[PDB]
Amino acid sequence: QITTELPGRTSAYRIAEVRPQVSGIILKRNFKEGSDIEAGVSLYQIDPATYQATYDSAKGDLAKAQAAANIAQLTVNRYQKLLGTQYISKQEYDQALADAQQANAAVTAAKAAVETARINLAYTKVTSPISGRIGKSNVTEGALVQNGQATALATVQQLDPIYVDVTQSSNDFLRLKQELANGTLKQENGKAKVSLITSDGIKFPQDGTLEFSDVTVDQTTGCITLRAIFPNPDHTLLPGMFVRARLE
Amino acid sequence: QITTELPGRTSAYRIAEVRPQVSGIILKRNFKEGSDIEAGVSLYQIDPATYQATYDSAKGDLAKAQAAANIAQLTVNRYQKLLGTQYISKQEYDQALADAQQANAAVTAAKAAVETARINLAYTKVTSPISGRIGKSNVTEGALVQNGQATALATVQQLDPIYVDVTQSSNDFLRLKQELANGTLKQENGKAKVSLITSDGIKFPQDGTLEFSDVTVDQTTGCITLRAIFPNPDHTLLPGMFVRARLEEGLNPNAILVPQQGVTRTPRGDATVLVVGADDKVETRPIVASQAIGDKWLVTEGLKAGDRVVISGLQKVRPGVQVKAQE
Amino acid sequence: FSAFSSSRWEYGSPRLERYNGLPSMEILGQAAPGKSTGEAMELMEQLASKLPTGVGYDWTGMSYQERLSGNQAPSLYAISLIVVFLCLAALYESWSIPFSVMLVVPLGVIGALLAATFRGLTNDVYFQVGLLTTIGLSAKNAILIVEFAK
Amino acid sequence: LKVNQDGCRVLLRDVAKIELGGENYDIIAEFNGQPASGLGIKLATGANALDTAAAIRAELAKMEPFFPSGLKIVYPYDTTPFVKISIHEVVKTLVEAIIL
Repeated sequence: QITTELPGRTSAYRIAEVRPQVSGIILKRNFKEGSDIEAGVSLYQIDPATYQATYDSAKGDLAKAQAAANIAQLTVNRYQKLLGTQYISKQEYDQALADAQQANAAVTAAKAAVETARINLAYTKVTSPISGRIGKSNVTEGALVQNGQATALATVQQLDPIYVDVTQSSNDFLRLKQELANGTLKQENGKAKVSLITSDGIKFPQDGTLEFSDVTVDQTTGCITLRAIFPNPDHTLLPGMFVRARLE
Repeated sequence: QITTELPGRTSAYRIAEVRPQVSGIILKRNFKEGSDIEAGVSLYQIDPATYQATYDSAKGDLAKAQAAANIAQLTVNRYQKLLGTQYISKQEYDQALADAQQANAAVTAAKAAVETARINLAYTKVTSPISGRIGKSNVTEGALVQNGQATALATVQQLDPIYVDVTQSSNDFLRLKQELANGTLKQENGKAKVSLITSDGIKFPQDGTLEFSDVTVDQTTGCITLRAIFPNPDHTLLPGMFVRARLEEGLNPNAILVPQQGVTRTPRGDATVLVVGADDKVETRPIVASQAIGDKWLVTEGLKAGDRVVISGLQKVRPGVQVKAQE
Repeated sequence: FSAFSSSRWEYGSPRLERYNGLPSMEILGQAAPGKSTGEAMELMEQLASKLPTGVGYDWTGMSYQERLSGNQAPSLYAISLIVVFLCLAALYESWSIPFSVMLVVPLGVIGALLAATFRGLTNDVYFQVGLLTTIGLSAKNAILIVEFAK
Repeated sequence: LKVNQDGCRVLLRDVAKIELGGENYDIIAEFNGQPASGLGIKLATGANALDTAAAIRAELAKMEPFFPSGLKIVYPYDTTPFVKISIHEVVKTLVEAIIL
């Protein structure tokens, strides 16, 4: 006639820590905190004028490589049709082919620059990595941020399901293996349900799906992470709560 | 008509960091300390003469690029007029055409020079990004700054709107979730007003406009954050005071509020109140006594208005003694 | 506090008591007029049968005084009769000739009894010394009698 | 007791042992195969022994049925056979000496 209650802290089903990917100055924030964010929804906007000069500079030098490559291409095309005659020999023909190959090196650097300013041009704007509920913003607008810096931009969460980390020290990990050895906690051997006692005592409107097998043994305490994926259709079960649960 | 007062966590509407956007000697402060600074107020001056000479020189080089490009293009047009017979060469035709492509590439590169010198030329004069009250100046005249350096210039706010991040406990949010099971004093259901109680004892002359359904949860203590943009045309309230506030009274008016006198925690772990019976021999009824309210006590269970509850005589009387009513 | 405090209600008496260091509760009682408190002792002690195991009790106050002794007085009336008998056996100086005046020893209680009823007053120490006055004056007067005849 | 930041807690003992505490453990009495409880009812200063001794006999006669099983009373040391019977004896021989 139902078994023991114990606490375990809940955690999100999935977080993602939004981090900057271009060094620059923060222009307009494109969201609000604690809000439902989807993947690809824009978040901040770094001022693209530096990358506008970078972008159009890359396209202009791209047109330069199209110009010189057009020159060498036409010299090859009009040294090609007259070989083996008194018109053109192999010498200036291979001069034109040296112009053509070195021109392909110039076009190679050109596509390097256009691809570079196009990926950098892509990372001007700040969008969301994945979907789900954002945490807080960290930096306000008009502020210099760096690529790959320690200060993340935000952290989205994701709660239609929700985890609980189910701590138990080694001294009654043997007692959890006493109820495991009784086999009376563990019937389906994977995930079966466990009722969900939060702070007011008023439980969750359904029980939660407890995983059984993944007994994450600590190096120090044996404290378990049974990754306790629980239904949160309300999306408001607050990863961070220290609440309890009792088994079946 | 009941709600709950609590200290709040007021936090200003805008927060903006002003930073140096370009290197160079700070010429002059074009603004004041502690002043209201709207968006686009031109902050400190740096000499644009390198950018202006490079700018006008760049469009002059654009003019020579389209000049020789225009003449060479007109010789291409001569070759268009002369591609009939064997007078021009096809190699000279597309040779001058490819030279026109090179010259137009110099035209577009000069457009990148005018563009870039125009962008940096706009960076020569700083502007305020947004509006509102600034503090005092950090940079004096004649100073030397650098672009992208770690130091910042200033920070502005905005105070006619003003956020109040509501600090809340964890469990009573659940009781606010019981307000989500009620929803009755909660009107308009995204936002409605909340009376301020600020530090002078006086309220703020208008109450604030409360946001309801933010979900910002602490990850250590469960101290909830509920932002609430409030009106303040005087700009006197500052972020962090920390004032109190309470919702608009109140929820469903039917509420069994008996004074404390008949309220008995009876028995152990339990709470009944003894009513008289209808035949005057008294009749206790266990009731869910909720929170005490004022000089009274909320009850959810069973009882109605007009129920012949008592006050005085409960000690000579046990269940089974008739009773003649008095108030 | 509510960050960590639960709470609830219960009972508990403010004024607890322990009598001779033993867990007690104050049980006063006055009797109906016309019935002695020793009858109430017999009553509630036979209702102290209606008690669980490991339970005791106490009668104190002036019930401590009568709990020690209500009256060792008739032992003293007994040996008082003895010492009166022998001292008069010296004053008479005669075998059982004193016994005559023993007959008038109870002749002082009379209006003590009946006048105590006709005014309506009962025994106490003043009543006891009323007895002492009656027997002393009365029996004294009889010693003046048997002395004059003697 | 101590925790870690997760809450990897330490209850009591978990390192130790709970039991009842002999406030020492130093005295081993024994009365005929096993220890017991001898109770030194010492002489008070102004004590009045004889009827008191009979009342201690009566005190045994107060407490005797309220015991655990096997619990057994004895007067292992007593003075009152030696002194109660020293005066029953000596006063007896005294009074019958008055008969003589």
